[PDB]
Amino acid sequence: SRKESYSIYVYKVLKQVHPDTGISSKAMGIMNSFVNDIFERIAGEASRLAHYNKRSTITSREIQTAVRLLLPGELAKHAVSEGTKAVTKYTSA
Amino acid sequence: RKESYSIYVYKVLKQVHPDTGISSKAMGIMNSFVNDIFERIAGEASRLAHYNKRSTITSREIQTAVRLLLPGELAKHAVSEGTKAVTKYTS
Amino acid sequence: RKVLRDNIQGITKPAIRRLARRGGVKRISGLIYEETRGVLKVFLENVIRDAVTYTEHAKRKTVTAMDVVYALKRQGRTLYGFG
Amino acid sequence: NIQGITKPAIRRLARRGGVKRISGLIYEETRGVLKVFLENVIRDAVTYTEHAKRKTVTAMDVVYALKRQGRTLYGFGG
Amino acid sequence: KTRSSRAGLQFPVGRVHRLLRKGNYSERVGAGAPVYLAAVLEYLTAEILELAGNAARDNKKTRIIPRHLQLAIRNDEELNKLLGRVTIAQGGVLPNIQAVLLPK
Amino acid sequence: RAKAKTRSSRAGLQFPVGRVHRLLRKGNYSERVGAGAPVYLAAVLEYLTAEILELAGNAARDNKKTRIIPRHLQLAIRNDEELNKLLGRVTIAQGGVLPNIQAVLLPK
Amino acid sequence: PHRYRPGTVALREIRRYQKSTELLIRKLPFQRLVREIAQDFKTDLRFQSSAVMALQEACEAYLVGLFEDTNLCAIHAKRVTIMPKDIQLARRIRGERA
Amino acid sequence: PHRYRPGTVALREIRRYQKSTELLIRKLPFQRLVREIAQDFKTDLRFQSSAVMALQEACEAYLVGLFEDTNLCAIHAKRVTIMPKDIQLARRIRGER
DNA sequence: ATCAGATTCCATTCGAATCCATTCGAAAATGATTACATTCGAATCCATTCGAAGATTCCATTTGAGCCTGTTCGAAAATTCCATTTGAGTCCAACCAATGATTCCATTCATTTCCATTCAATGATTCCATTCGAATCCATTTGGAT
DNA sequence: ATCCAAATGGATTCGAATGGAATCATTGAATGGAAATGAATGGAATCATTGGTTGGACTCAAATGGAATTTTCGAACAGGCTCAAATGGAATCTTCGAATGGATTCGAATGTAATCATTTTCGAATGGATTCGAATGGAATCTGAT
Repeated sequence: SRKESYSIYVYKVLKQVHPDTGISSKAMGIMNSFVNDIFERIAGEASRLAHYNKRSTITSREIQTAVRLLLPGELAKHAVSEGTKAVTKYTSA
Repeated sequence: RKESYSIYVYKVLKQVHPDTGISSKAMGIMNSFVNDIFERIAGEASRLAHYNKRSTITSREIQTAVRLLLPGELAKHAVSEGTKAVTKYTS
Repeated sequence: RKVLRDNIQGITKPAIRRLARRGGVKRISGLIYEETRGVLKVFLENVIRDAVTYTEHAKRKTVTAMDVVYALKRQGRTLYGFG
Repeated sequence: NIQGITKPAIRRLARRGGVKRISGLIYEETRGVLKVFLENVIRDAVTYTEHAKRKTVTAMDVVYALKRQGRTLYGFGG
Repeated sequence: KTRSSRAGLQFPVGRVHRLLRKGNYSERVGAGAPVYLAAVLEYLTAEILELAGNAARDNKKTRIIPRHLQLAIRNDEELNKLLGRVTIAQGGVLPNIQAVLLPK
Repeated sequence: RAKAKTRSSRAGLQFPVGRVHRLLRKGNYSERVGAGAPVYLAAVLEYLTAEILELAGNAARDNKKTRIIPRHLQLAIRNDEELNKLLGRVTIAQGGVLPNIQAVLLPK
Repeated sequence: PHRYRPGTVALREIRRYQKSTELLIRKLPFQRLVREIAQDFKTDLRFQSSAVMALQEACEAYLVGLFEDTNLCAIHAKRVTIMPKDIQLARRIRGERA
Repeated sequence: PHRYRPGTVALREIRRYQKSTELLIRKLPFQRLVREIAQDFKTDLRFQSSAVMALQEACEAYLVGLFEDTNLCAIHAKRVTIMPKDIQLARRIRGER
């Protein structure tokens, strides 16, 4: 009887920003809802994107246009950053 | 190349109403309507299958979709003709 | 069981009063308390129907919190924490 | 060009909406809100055009934009 | 030989079956679903077209123009709910004037 | 044979790139998934997670408490303008509201 | 003797509740109201405790936000008091009515 | 010199425009406004004629519904006249601001 | 209320013109037909899990009294903003020419999909340790009356 | 400007439920060697879009004149705040009863994967049309005034 969660990753990122601070189980729950909600918005918009342009594959280009569409303003810009960072760093080795 | 619902909007138009023909921009509106509703139904259907971990969309999902999307009496007439059309198909 | 009757009266005048406070209302007219119960009832119906519809499609007799979650997300009220 | 949206055109737009009397400060306030709206559409629309690697905004781009915003428009092909 | 005639519909069951496959909705599409859907589409189309044609010659015009579609949609309460968040091009609004604003 | 490590490390992420790729595959979003998409996405999710967790940790240490509870999360979202837009239509369980009192209702 | 004039424990508890997250509607009454609304829609139903709690959070959030919009309608009409007329204007602009 | 008073041929033009579907905003001024707003996003852009038309349909439609909600706000305050304050209450309740 | 004069619909024909509907040779799908791959209708068996109830404590809910103040009614003053003329201009609108830009192929390399086969990352369980949800109590307000 | 009484924080305190690590499984990344796709890469025609130019026509910006609606201002009717007593029934605890979920299997009936060979829908012009836009003649309603 075992299910998935984002708790450990939310947790790690918690110890990067605030190493002194904890997270309550209901607060962690709200965070899981957050990851899953945003995952769905991003992926749905990417899927619409590929479909409107008649392509069969979601690529980092789709995820990015998605992010530009969903996310407001400065949040969007900083997200495009950490993203394209992670992707180039991945493509090298 | 490539597709429209116009021929079907027309057939259905004069089967219900022998009165009238259809103008191009009104035909556009009817097309955008068919397409929109198609998308709503099928999306709700896919979510339904997913929530329940089933890998295939069946008439059952389209039905629960319609009950969710369509209001009230419109919904019940839609569920009706849906099950009718399906049953006559099995013959 | 027992017969359920007139439970919209379990939403009291005080509870409606607190709900008006946290919402930043100084003074509440007398005709509000029933009107509140009007709209609440509508709201709670439209969710519960959808919730129960999910529960029926799953072919279950027990309404899960996820059925309420899908229900609200359908309504355009997305709720966090019960996933 | 925001002043190309005239005092008469705003009035007619208030008429079809069934308004009796207009404040003087409305036409500019009107002109404000339109602008925000008209921006938010085009940005999204323009985003669609740039993903397509096209330099011409297709009416389908505007349709997708409006559908994203939650103002769904019928008759232009989607 | 059609699936649409075998279901007694004008709407194209076959096309709906394709769209269900090519729309990324699920890996499989049951044989009954495109029929039920094409059905609900034909009905919704039909109810709309009926109210639209009546609206059309209540102004005594031999054609349904988007104006007629808007009158039909916005007068029928349940369709008005279904389409509340849609805008119909060339639609106009319904003639309505709040009372407080009427003469005398 | 060669010893693996994660794709999450090759992009330097705490978020699970592999998992995100799996869900992209099993969610019927597209028939195929480029290898760069789960990376970019796990980046956006880890970034947004991170921004939220900072603003919440601040509301938590302004209220003199060492643990993040949903109240803080609600404070974080509703004060930051862009998060407030991103989550406009979201409701946080146990969230509370922001303290606000219209000017007109204040003693004269 | 005492106590405070009209308006004072109004502002005092607005501050009191705005500072908390507690559910303002009493739990067990709300539970019945759910079981009644649900049963008279469909019968022989069961509810996960969590599922009711979810419904109550959603309902209270919905209602509080609506009271906000209402209070702004009163203040727009120059009053300090929320009237049914306000609630119906709030929900009409909200797209819940005409 | 027998001619009209305050407001009633206002009502008269109300029912006639409400009865038509005509685009009320002058078209090419609107087009210029679309092109300038767009270039500030990206330059060297062209517009399908249908796309400008679509944006005009959307723009006037939006404005119509907002003037409806505005007028309901004005009447709600016991006044008969739409004020900036009404447009703002309409758009704050609508969740646009 | 009628009188008793301008406008303004508001309809009943009128003549053109901008389109719908019909007919017409091809892409582009749809339908069949074996032949797989698999999804999940059928079916016991285990266990969360809810459902109901019973009990006592006291937390709020209810009900009614007095009264302060905001809602509304009214009347007056102030002004913003309706209506129309005149006159000036910028919107239609018609092809009309040229050229960027989409868009359909058609190769080749690069990428993404499979499908088993092990190797870590992960996801319940106990198993302890520690924020903090309840209490009291002083001090700092903070109101409302002299 | 000042005294009273709660009330407002918020400092300090002690049970405890709610964390946050450690330990075993095991589900699932990750690897890696072929098997399909897909995305440009140049490569070319046809489009739609811009672009001016140059006539007429509404359509638009000001300016005046006063008719009403908005704000103001003040009374007055009164609805909702604020208070305290009366006990109800919510909250809380703990317990069991068995209906219903929900993991594990084991199978026909269903949907998929090709792959052809018919059938269809799209296209794109061409021959009836339905409506746009004038023209008045009369209600139709609006209006200053008997």
